Amino acid sequence: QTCASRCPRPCNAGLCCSIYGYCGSGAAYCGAGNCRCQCRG
Repeated sequence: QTCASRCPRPCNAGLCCSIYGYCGSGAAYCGAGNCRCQCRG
């Protein structure tokens, strides 16, 4: 709901922020274009 607001470190290590407005993993959340933050590492 406010991940982008807590960027570039909205969540902890291991998870990535999805443009949809939610953290997660894999490509769905940490994919090229489908990630708002935590895409580089």
